[PDB]
Amino acid sequence: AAKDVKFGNDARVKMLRGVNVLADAVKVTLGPKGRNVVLDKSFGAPTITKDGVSVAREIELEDKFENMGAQMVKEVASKANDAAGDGTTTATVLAQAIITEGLKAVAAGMNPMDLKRGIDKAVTAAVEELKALSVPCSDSKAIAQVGTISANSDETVGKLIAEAMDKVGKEGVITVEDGTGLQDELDVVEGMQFDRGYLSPYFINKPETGAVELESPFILLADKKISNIREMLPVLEAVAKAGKPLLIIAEDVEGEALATLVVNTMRGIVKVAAVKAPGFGDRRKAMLQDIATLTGGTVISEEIGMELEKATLEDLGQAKRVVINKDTTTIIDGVGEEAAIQGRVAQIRQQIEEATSDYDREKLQERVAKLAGGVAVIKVGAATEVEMKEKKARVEDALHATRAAVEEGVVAGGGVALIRVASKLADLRGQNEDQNVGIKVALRAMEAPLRQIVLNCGEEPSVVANTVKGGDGNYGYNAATEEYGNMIDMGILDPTKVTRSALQYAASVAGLMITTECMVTDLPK
Amino acid sequence: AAKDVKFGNDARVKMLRGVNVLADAVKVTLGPKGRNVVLDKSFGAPTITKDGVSVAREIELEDKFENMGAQMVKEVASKANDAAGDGTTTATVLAQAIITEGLKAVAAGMNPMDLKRGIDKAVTAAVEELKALSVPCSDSKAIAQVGTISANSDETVGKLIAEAMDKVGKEGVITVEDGTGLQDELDVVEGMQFDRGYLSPYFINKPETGAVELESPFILLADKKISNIREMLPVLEAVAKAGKPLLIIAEDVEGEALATLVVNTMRGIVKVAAVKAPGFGDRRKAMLQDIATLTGGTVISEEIGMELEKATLEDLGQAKRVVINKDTTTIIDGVGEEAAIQGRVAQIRQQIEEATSDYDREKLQERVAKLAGGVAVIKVGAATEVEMKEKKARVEDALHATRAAVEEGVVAGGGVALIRVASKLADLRGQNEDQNVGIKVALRAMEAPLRQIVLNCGEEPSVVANTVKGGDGNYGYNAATEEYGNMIDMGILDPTKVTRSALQYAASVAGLMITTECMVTDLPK
Amino acid sequence: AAKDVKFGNDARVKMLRGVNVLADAVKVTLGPKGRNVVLDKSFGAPTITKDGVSVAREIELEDKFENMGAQMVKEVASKANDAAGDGTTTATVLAQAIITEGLKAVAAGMNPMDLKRGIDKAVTAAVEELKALSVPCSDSKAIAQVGTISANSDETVGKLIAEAMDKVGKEGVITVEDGTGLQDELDVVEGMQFDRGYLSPYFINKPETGAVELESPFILLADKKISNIREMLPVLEAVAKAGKPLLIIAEDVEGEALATLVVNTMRGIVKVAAVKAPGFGDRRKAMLQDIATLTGGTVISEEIGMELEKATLEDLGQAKRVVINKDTTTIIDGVGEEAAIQGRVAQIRQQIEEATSDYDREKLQERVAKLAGGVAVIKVGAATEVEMKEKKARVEDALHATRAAVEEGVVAGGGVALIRVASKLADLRGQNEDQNVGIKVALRAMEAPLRQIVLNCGEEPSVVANTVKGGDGNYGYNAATEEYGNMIDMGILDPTKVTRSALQYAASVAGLMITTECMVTDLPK
Ligand SMILES: Nc1ncnc2c1ncn2[C@@H]1O[C@H](COP(=O)(O)OP(=O)(O)OP(O)(O)=S)[C@@H](O)[C@H]1O
Ligand SMILES: Nc1ncnc2c1ncn2[C@@H]1O[C@H](COP(=O)(O)OP(=O)(O)OP(O)(O)=S)[C@@H](O)[C@H]1O
Ligand SMILES: Nc1ncnc2c1ncn2[C@@H]1O[C@H](COP(=O)(O)OP(=O)(O)OP(O)(O)=S)[C@@H](O)[C@H]1O
Repeated sequence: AAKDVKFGNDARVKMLRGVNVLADAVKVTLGPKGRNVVLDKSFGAPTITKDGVSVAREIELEDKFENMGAQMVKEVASKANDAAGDGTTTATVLAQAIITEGLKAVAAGMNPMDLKRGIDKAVTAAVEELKALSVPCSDSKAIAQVGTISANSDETVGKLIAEAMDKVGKEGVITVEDGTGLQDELDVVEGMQFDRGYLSPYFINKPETGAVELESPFILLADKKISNIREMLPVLEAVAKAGKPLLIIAEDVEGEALATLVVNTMRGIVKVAAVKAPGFGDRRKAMLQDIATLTGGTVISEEIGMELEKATLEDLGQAKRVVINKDTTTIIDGVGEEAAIQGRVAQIRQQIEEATSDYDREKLQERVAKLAGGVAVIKVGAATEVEMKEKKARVEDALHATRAAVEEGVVAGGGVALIRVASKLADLRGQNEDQNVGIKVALRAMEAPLRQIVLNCGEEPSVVANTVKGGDGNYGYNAATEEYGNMIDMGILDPTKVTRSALQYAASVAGLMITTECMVTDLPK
Repeated sequence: AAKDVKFGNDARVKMLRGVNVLADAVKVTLGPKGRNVVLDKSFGAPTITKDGVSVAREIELEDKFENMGAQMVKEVASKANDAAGDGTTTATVLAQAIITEGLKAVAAGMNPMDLKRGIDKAVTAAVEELKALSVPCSDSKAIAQVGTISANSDETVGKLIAEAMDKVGKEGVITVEDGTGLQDELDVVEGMQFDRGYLSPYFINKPETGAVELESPFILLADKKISNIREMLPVLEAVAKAGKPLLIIAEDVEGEALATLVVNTMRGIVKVAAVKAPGFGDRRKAMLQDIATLTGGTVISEEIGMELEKATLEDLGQAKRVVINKDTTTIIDGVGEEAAIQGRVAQIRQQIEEATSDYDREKLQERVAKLAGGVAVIKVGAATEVEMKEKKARVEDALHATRAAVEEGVVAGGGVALIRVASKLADLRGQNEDQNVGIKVALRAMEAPLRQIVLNCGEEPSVVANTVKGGDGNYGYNAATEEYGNMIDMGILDPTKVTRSALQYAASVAGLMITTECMVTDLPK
Repeated sequence: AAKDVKFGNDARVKMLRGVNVLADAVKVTLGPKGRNVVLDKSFGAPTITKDGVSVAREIELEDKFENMGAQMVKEVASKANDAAGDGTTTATVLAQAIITEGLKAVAAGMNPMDLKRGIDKAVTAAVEELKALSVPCSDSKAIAQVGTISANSDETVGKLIAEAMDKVGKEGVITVEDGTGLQDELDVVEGMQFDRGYLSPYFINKPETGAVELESPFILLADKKISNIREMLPVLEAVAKAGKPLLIIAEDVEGEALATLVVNTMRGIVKVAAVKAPGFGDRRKAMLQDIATLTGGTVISEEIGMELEKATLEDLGQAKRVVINKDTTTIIDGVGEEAAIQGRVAQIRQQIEEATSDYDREKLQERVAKLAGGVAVIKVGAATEVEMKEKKARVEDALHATRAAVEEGVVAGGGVALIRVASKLADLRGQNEDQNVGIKVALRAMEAPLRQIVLNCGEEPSVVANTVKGGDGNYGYNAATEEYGNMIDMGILDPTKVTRSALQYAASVAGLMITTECMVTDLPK
């Protein structure tokens, strides 16, 4: 249809208004003293949250240009949430600060490209500075501490995650379930994990989590693109007879198959999920064979000559539980015999031994690692079901934070790590005046998180930020107790990975938005 | 015309809007880094001043309610300006802070009368605390220093005023005139000073100063009322023949009389000024006799039998120069023979000896003091007339500040005196929660001057105020150099009298405005 | 009346709009290729002018805020025109450039006071750099060259001015009149000159010139203020009987006195103009005695005992021509006997010999210099009266330019002197980022004159400016012939004084306007 275009400073001010609205709405809820925010609900009373993810999710503006600006910031913030699992509102606050200052400078008659270059130089120097400031978190004591502080200062969950990490490994697979008894339960069973996402969001049976849970499902092993709906009618009839859910791996699934599966899921006669095949090519087939060994299934491939129509329930694999993430998959206790698993592990081990290519050897090594280590199961334990759900959520977010800290490290939280990095990089200079201005914009924008936290606490942000900058090391402000002190000693810690990802993505979106003129959008109607 | 009434919270918000407009307008120009403000000139280019008095002079609003709120704040600020000769902007800033906080608290359902009581208690404690902090300025060194810093750091004027104060005395009289040569000149001649103001503003021959300078004027002495214009027609004919200015001292001037004098001055045929007689009763007659001795005139009184109609030029007194301040007068070098002057001084001295009442004795003592000390005169010396004017203005404001410091004392400037007083009174408590809230409002409003100065400098006012409060003694912020340090060492000083008067008057207007409801005003037409 | 106040960024943008309108209107006419600007005339055909002073004299905006911003820029530009006799639109262009860039930077959150400090540092460095670049113009050849260039490339006027300034002196006084003969003639006669201006603009009888010519007038020498009209009644009757315009030289003129004189001049019965007395004190009295010797008049002083009423026509002084410039006076061929003039010169010479004070000795030197050198008189010669007027104007403006060049020097014109100065100061830095940016704004604003000239020529301004910057010395762009080359070789030159004054005044107004917030003005009615 007809499209209204807007280029020049008016496009920038529209984008600024949109990001200002979104950033205010989501930054009000930053820190431990985060002020509540109320989201309208269609039916019933409104929900009340301090989680910035929900606030961002429920933001879109009436004006088209402001809405697109807000949507850009929202998308990059959600990307940051996906990368590290936390620091969404920190990313949005950093983005708002950098964009506000950068667009102000651009309106001040400066070159957008040089500003973006200066900001990029500043942020990469800041990233390597964070890596310098990073403190390793390999010891189980710090693992327990970070798990504790992530889960609202609960030592039991920190202990549980520490034991699970020791049991499986540093880079192992950890999952959380519900336990019958009041006592917490831990057990390690042969499982699976590969990074692939669901084909359509509609497969999510629990939207509040964004995943699926399929108790004792059949898993279908396919190496051929899903072309026609006629290929999986016999298996659909079989699973309808079984009255037990189903999951599908495939090289790809075409749009008509997506529509058919969505229709079947809303119908509810069969609950089926589908996910992209892992790996690529010959190794995709190798790990499909690994999954066949796990679940007792069989790979169905056109090259072999097998067809999906002639598939029996025995040919299908099974597990006792499967969970799909937005961009990951996990299978727990494939029914396949463990002796066959050991044989396959040995076979891939000799494949590693004969391997000469370094990267192929890396794929084989990670394959044997994921095929031997398996998965961990941490069944939460308490009395009532409401506390089952809340403690399960606490375990989930603590696990995310702890693994993020393990991957890269852990730095002084409360926004003090960025303050220290900015103070360290005070002497950085670019190739001209505009790059210098961009670098200074980045440096003064990295102080946004601490200032916003202090403002939420109600104290004067300028005074607290100046005092924190005056100090050195990890000396910082405690929002909870409103007392200064070494942040590590008082246990306020966040992963290096989350802060790095939030900073990098905020810088990326700010650079992208600074150098934008044209705004093509639908005519308001 | 009809009159509409607005009472309740709407009256308060209208008042707050008006005082906010006036306070912004005048406070932008506070301190050494005061931002310029440009004003209206109907004919010609606009004028620019950093002098807050000029800004407040030109502020009146469209809406009647806001206009009268601004007029009240302007009136009390000008009263402060008249009391101590400085601190108008400080007074307005304090008034705005106290009024804003007090009305915000009154909107919170607190009792206005208790808030006023708390503010009054806080300001009385503050005034006695200032008197505690006050440093004497008796030595001529501090006199020179304060004169120097008052006159844009000019040591010559400080030296001049130091010598003048040494010569004429601590509480003597000092005047400033234009000198002939480039060298500064000083002389002392028998004179006069009594506290009375002009009857109408229209007599001001130089509106930019507010005084009435008269070169070689004839002073006429009258003791009774000015009833009819027929009484001084021969006087007007004689002075017109003389072609020289005239001044009239009388018990009082009627409305018709001052109307005709204004008309004649507008005509320009006779340059006549009117001022009320000094003293009271038989003491008034005694000082009129003193003035007769000073100027060689003769007191005209109906009780004696003499009349104003039978006035001859010989009976008229004369002086070399007379200046009529808004609320003071000064006669310099009375033509009257000095022999009679010391005769009268001796006579009033023997009157002092026989005096029994302490009040009459004090009046006689001050009479002999003014009759013997006379008036010192300081003539400014330079090459050009523009520097004549500017240096004369510098000497005027410098001697105003110096006498203000001499009367009471001198405290650390830059708004740090009020900061220290507020920090000292942090433990002051009232009789009930509302009084305590009022006291805290006053104390937190005492930090307005320093905060505004820092904001004008462009720095973060919160950080600087916190740093200054953290320090003790006279540690403070230097606006000019933007460096901390002992204010007295860097010479930033202001009289205790000006700060005390500004604080007291701001508190008075704020209390009187907090407890107001009914805004009776004319309809907008 | 009620005055509305506007403060913050809205005040600045309104001022920017006003100065933009004025600057466009007046800068369109800059340079030899200045595009015509046709004003409006109430009666008759419109006037068409490329003269910046003429066009800028009329722009006043309908909106109050824009109007006063334009009035400020117009006032400072007219001050620049008064200082050096030229450089109006150059000053306005510089002011517009600095204002635009400075307010653009202030909108970028930067500290206005630091910006003003940086601009002031840049402009003072630029001024001393101009003084470094200055070339002396003492040789008569360059004097004739600059006179020729100023007067639309006329060699005769250059020859005349060079001859006259050789005859009288380098720092003499030169006047232009009309001559009967077609041949140009020059003669020097005893005269007088002192820097004082008319009391009322209404005294101007030829508004297009700004002064009043008096043919064979009487001059009334007075020492006191003219208190009453009755003092000047007998002399007014005498001069009315004489049927000749009168001059009044006196210590001061009152408001009533000048109102009466304006009324009398509008009546036309007496053509009287009044001017404030020169010098000060005893120096004033001495130079009035000199004037008495020059004109054969007599000093009237109350201290001596003489009065203005008892003034006879014999007591009056005489001359044969008098011109009252806006801030200068000049009388030609005082009737006073030359022997008395020589005696007075000798007397002041012995006063010089006995003088010990340096400044009084300088005053006596300048007194004898003006009393002995006299005045140069150059009467223009041609056929018709239209060319009388145009060549007289050419001689006047060429004389202004030549004397301005003589006072200070002469640098390469075409706006290239400012370009070279800016290129020389590229490494100048302030005390922080804000001052650096202010300095850069000042430097990049000094390329505005050349860019505007080139844009008026129709070429690409950036290309020509870059080419000129690439060159060194006086290499530049010739607007008239379109070709590059050494400026001094082509002869087009600008006095150092005019460029320095325009730059300084533009910087002063820009600093004064950058630090402005509040805009109090009459409510639009
Ligand atoms: N007691 C504390 N004092 C100061 N800062 C704290 C404290 N506890 C946590 N923080 C910091 O507050 C920030 C929390 O960021 P938020 O994004 O508001 O919450 P979150 O835990 O990151 O979950 P998200 O990102 O909103 S989904 C992190 O930078 C923490 O390091
Ligand atoms: N160098 C300085 N640093 C800090 N404060 C200063 C400095 N010089 C003066 N002050 C303070 O600033 C105030 C003087 O500025 P203003 O009060 O705005 O003007 P003023 O000279 O007092 O006359 P006004 O405008 O009629 S009040 C006083 O409170 C001084 O103590
Ligand atoms: N032939 C020329 N080529 C280039 N620049 C020239 C030339 N003649 C004069 N100029 C410049 O033009 C400016 C003078 O402005 P003009 O408006 O053209 O004339 P003007 O009225 O004498 O000067 P103004 O109005 O005070 S700026 C100066 O900067 C001169 O150096």
